[PDB]
Amino acid sequence: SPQLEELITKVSKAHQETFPSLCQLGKYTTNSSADHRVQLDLGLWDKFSELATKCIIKIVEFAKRLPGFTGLSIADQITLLKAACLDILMLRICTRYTPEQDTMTFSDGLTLNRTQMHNAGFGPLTDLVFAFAGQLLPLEMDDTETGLLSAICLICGDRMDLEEPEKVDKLQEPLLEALRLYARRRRPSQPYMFPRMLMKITDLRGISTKGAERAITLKMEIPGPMPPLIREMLE
Ligand SMILES: CCCCCCCCCCCCO[C@H]1O[C@H](CO)[C@@H](O[C@H]2O[C@H](CO)[C@@H](O)[C@H](O)[C@H]2O)[C@H](O)[C@H]1O
Ligand SMILES: CC1(C)CCC(C)(C)c2cc(C(=O)/C=C/c3ccc(C(=O)O)cc3)ccc21
Repeated sequence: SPQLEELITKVSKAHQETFPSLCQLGKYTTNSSADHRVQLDLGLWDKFSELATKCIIKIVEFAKRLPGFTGLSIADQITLLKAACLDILMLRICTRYTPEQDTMTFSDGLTLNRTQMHNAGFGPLTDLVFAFAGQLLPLEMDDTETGLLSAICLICGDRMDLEEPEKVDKLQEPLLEALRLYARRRRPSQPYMFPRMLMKITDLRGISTKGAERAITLKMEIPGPMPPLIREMLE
């Protein structure tokens, strides 16, 4: 129980220090391709892809602050990150959804409307991502819960080509315990919150699978290769 309490705050702090809250950010806008959907606005793609690269690095930084992660083999660390990074990217942007404005906000404050998200590369996946974001709102998750959920998504023993899946399973166990404890303590009158959060991982996997599919078609729309850390994620 003291050890579990420390795990909660280690993960929470790792999340917050690699992922500013919507409240913390100085929002700004762009007038690029703001009012009609097009196949791709390359200026929006360039900026979005640069921001995704930076957030990938931040997810690696987050991962390495999770207790036990750096005790996994370097191969397993890489395997886990490649399997989960798109999921965590999508969860991250969807936690920065402002429903009143139908916008999402990136880590530098860039705030895009739905049409600009489409035009930045989401394309035919845009409305499904926004729907996921919409359906996260009734959970009213806080940063600690988002951080713990992200950690549970990453540290999972089912990933293909893991060398030591039992070791990964044992690292996941206390994260599950921590999220249940935290979530029930915070909102004891809503006991379905923990299982609803866990089921969002499945939903997330669905949309990340579609995101990988979208990456294949986007690759045909852009004039060069995707940034190298994005290619690492997608392989
Ligand atoms: C699954 C997708 C990827 C799979 C594994 C790929 C892992 C690659 C991540 C290692 C990145 C190398 O990390 C090394 O260079 C980074 C970029 O100059 C530095 O990154 C630094 O600058 C960034 C600015 O872009 C900041 O947001 C980081 O917080 C900061 O640490 C790191 O401080 C340094 O340790
Ligand atoms: C694979 C690739 C590049 C192309 C296919 C699509 C458009 C579906 C896609 C979507 C995402 C994503 O949802 C989330 C991106 C993201 C970028 C930056 C921030 C942040 O600044 O905090 C947080 C989140 C990330 C990557 C990609």
